[PDB]
Amino acid sequence: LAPNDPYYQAYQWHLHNATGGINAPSAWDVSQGEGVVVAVLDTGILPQHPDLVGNLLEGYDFISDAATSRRATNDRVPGAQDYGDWVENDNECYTGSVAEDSSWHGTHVAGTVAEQTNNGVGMAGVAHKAKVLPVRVLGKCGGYLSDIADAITWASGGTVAGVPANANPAEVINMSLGGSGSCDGTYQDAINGAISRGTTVVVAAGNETDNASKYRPASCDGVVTVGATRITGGITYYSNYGSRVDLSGPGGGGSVDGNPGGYVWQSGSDAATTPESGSYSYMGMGGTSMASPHVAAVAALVQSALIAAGKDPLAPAAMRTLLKETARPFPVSIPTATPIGTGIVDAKAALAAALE
Ligand SMILES: [Ca+2]
Repeated sequence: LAPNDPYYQAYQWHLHNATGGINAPSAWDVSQGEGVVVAVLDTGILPQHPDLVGNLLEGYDFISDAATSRRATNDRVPGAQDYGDWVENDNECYTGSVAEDSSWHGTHVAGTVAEQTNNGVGMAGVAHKAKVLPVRVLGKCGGYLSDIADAITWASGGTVAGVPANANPAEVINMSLGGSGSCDGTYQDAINGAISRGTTVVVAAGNETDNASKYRPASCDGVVTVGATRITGGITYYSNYGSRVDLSGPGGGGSVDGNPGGYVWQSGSDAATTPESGSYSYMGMGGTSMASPHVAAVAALVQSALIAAGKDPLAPAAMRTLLKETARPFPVSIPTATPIGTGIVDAKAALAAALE
């Protein structure tokens, strides 16, 4: 499928480039992810972005701190509106932190997952007939481990005190987020719960040019940890690495690869603070945060295709094994000491093997 989105051909090398892309055109001839729910645990969403409407569920906001959420109270609330994660001043988040504008990170990641495609508007997305369940866990200066753990439980169909039962349990969780520290009990138990309910958990390896074993949730057991490659098919300068990394997706190499080829392109906003300070746009961002949703959406294409053929969905372990075994070996040598998994996720090869 060669969709008609105006910016797809020029910008979206991560979808269609022969060395650095995920082989999406051919995969789309087989599945678009219809009938699957991918939970995006992230900064929230711009629910009325014109290139996302139609593919979103209401979701929920698990941030339990008014200063972080920019809401009126410390309560968790329905919906996942991103209020903006900007920070006005240096050193507000930690020593040497630098002031920055709102990211709309969650809207970009949700775009990779399920941006409306072949609709004559903006960009394409990978599992563009799936639905995104936006679960807001990150705001000003990031988020809280206990919030993120409860979001994992709820997203995957588990019960959380004080939140109404999730009517839309997710077959796939994407966590484009990370922090220092090896995986603890709280994270691990929530992840184990999600796995026990059949949910595949896909996480970003992290951007510290360091061993993924030292960060969470990258280092958790049972998850798919995703490194980042460039348009060239080689490791990015920032990607974490190590034996915990299962495979990679296109994260964008940054300035070395120029514009557009250094960045992943999706729905976003140019707003610097609140949503109202700017307007809907398409933004280029680089990171393992951009690689992870490519792999999460391929998981959604596979589950969709199985369901469509009256076959059983894969269990989480089988899903990880499949994504690894079908990854495209890297077209540039990866150094021995910085392994980033078996290859770049290959949407078509994953579908072909699942449907054999
Ligand atoms: Ca579009």
